[PDB]
Amino acid sequence: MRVLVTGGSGYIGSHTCVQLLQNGHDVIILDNLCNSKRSVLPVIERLGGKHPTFVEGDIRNEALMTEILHDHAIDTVIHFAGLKAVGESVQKPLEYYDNNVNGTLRLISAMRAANVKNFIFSSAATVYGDNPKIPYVESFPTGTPQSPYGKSKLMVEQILTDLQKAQPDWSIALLRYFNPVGAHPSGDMGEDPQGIPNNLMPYIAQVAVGRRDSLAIFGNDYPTEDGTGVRDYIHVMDLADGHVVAMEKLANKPGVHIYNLGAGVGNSVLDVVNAFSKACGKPVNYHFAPRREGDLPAYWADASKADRELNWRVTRTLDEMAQDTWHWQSRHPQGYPD
Amino acid sequence: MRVLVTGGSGYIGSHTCVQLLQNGHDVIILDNLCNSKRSVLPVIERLGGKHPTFVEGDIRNEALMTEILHDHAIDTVIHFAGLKAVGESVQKPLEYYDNNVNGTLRLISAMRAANVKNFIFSSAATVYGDNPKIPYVESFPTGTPQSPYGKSKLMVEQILTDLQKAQPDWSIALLRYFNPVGAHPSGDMGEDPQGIPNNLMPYIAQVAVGRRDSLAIFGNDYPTEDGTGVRDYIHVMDLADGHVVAMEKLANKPGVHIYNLGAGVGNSVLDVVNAFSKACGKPVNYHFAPRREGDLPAYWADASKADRELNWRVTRTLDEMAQDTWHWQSRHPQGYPD
Ligand SMILES: NC(=O)c1ccc[n+]([C@@H]2O[C@H](COP(=O)([O-])OP(=O)(O)OC[C@H]3O[C@@H](n4cnc5c(N)ncnc54)[C@H](O)[C@@H]3O)[C@@H](O)[C@H]2O)c1
Ligand SMILES: NC(=O)c1ccc[n+]([C@@H]2O[C@H](COP(=O)([O-])OP(=O)(O)OC[C@H]3O[C@@H](n4cnc5c(N)ncnc54)[C@H](O)[C@@H]3O)[C@@H](O)[C@H]2O)c1
Ligand SMILES: O=c1ccn([C@@H]2O[C@H](COP(=O)(O)OP(=O)(O)O[C@H]3O[C@H](CO)[C@@H](O)[C@H](O)[C@H]3O)[C@@H](O)[C@H]2O)c(=O)[nH]1
Ligand SMILES: O=c1ccn([C@@H]2O[C@H](COP(=O)(O)OP(=O)(O)O[C@H]3O[C@H](CO)[C@@H](O)[C@H](O)[C@H]3O)[C@@H](O)[C@H]2O)c(=O)[nH]1
Ligand code: NA
Ligand code: NA
Ligand code: NA
Ligand code: NA
Repeated sequence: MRVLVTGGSGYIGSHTCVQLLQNGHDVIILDNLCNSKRSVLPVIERLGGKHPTFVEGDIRNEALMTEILHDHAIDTVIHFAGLKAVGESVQKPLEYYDNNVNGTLRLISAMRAANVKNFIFSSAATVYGDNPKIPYVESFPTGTPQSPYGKSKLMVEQILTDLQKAQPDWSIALLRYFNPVGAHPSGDMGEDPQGIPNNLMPYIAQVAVGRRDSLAIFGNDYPTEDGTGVRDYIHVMDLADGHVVAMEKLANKPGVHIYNLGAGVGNSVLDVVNAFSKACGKPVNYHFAPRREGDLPAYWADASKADRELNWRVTRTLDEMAQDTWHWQSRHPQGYPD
Repeated sequence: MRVLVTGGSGYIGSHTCVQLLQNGHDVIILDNLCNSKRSVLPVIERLGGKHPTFVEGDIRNEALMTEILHDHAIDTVIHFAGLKAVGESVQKPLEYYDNNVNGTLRLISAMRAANVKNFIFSSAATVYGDNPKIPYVESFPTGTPQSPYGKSKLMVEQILTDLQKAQPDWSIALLRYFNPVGAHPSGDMGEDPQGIPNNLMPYIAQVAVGRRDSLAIFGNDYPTEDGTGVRDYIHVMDLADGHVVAMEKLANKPGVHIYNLGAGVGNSVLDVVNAFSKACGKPVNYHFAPRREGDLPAYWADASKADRELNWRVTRTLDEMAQDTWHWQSRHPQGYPD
């Protein structure tokens, strides 16, 4: 299929692109490189075994989007582009609403103009808000995210749903990601945060690689087995694969298809650390810190739906998530070159 | 004060402008005339007793907005501009989200750029969603609007609140309107809907003026005293005055000031019809029709807060609302000239 991958040079996007190319699709990547580098492109081609077209641009530029869609005879769009640093979002709400809400709106409007009606959205478990019922199931009503980031993802879900209602031929997937971690098995691609990583895994990796002293564990007093926060960590490759399938299976299937994408199991902070210590063959240094504002104590996905309906499920383990990250981290300590 | 009035040529905006000019403020109107006509401008000047500056433009044009704000040394902004036909919103969600959500975002961003931090937003009772507790009080948590229109107003409230948090010097008023009706006492200004009016009053007026046959009463089986829908009708002049006060009193008072703007009392469909029959000296023809999708049975505002805090309250009656509308309707059957 002909697929436009916004944010295709980013973490999850890059990996998805490799997988798409492996399944022989024609990929066109659209990224503004605000959080990624051109240096990944070659890697994606190599690992993908096929050349993906790259366009440097902004999802907010509706005329460009339209031209692209047209020019490339796109069939389906996978939208990963956006801002995602939760903390920052709180400090800088406007940027989030613009990039995420306005960003998506401009894109789907361009789609409409170009007669493109197959869409995949990168959503997040945050939309469930403070749900005491765990694991989280898709049929649960949404809640209220506590950051401009979370709110922006929920808003986009809402707009997309409304769009589909008004334009019923549209096929729209709302993929609610859980906690993506891991890296390509090759260790030649992976997450490349700039500055202080906000997520647990990369932070651990940075401690491990010797860049940072100790991992701060945000809270040791939660109502969990070990008192640390619990989440559903999913391997970026499994995520990648799920997008490929979603894309292939849902194209031209009218509706709003909502699926949780996770392992369907919870792992605590220590579990992850332990997993990483094991992978890197040394104890990861850590310490206990106060709870982090806005963090829930524990949650994980109920991923039955994607299984049943898309025959999709995670195949990588936590170990692999840790190992693959360590490999990348260790093979490319400076990330992607400038 | 120097005040930018978006959507200043529209129904509520026009009346507010007259009042502002009467209190000696410098008014600059920004409207794209998608739902209003230049023909009102002269009327606003006349009735206002002072000349307001008019700029034809779009709130979505952030560079223009910034220039204006700068050029005119604006102190405060009153934002009435937007799309508001509920029904249409359902059919055309994108236009609503763009004009209302993106429209407001572009404006407040321009504000930020121009160092303008006093803002007044036209919100709506719809944000309360399906609240069984009536009347509605500001401290009630918001609900889920059932149209793209309602949703767009709630979203903007949310973004504005987040903005204020991040930019705490901002003074932001969320004025939740109830059911605005009425017209300038002069009968030379009023609501000028194009096509079929969606609101009760104008529709009644059109039946009365002989343009339409009968008023369709949407539902006669509600759990109300007379079985018809109940709402809080407020006179456009009272609304106008409330904006003037809000503006004068809240400027430079940091925070998110939320106020319901209504009469604080409920009136049924028949009550309104009866009021109008009386005003026009003839029976208004009507008939019972099925419930209208999305309509709640009854609600009205709890307007104590604006009273207490702004010393503001409605002074016009339902009779006057009806009379003033009839006068305008009857003196200007073709509305504002082309
Ligand atoms: N990584 C996670 O933990 C997490 C969990 C759930 C949801 N998501 C969502 O998945 C998507 C991808 O996540 P990621 O980890 O790969 O992030 P990433 O930062 O590595 O990828 C985002 C990419 O989008 C690009 N981009 C940003 N704004 C853009 C704009 N306006 N126009 C064009 N390009 C733009 C960035 O340059 C980057 O290449 C995002 O929408 C993110 O919100 C991620
Ligand atoms: N009238 C009501 O019953 C109702 C109740 C509550 C809330 N509101 C809100 O109050 C505000 C004013 O209501 P109204 O009855 O005066 O409506 P109106 O249509 O008469 O006024 C809206 C004005 O905004 C202008 N406009 C629309 N989109 C614009 C854009 N993108 N840029 C520039 N100008 C634009 C229109 O040309 C018009 O002059 C609206 O935001 C409406 O949602 C109204
Ligand atoms: O240095 C760190 C980083 C994280 N944690 C803990 O590790 C867990 C996971 O935290 P993190 O990697 O930051 O994940 P999340 O806060 O769960 O958020 C991610 O996953 C969500 C979906 O579940 C998405 O909404 C977000 O975009 C994404 O960043 C939590 O219990 C954190 O408290 C620490 O203790 N120390
Ligand atoms: O031809 C008509 C029009 C209306 N009604 C009834 O009259 C009442 C008021 O209806 P309408 O004038 O359309 O008002 P609302 O539906 O209450 O909505 C208005 O007031 C809301 C705030 O309370 C705002 O959210 C909206 O922007 C605004 O249009 C309702 O019970 C309607 O069912 C009829 O029976 N027939
Ligand atoms: Na801040
Ligand atoms: Na680097
Ligand atoms: Na429709
Ligand atoms: Na006319």
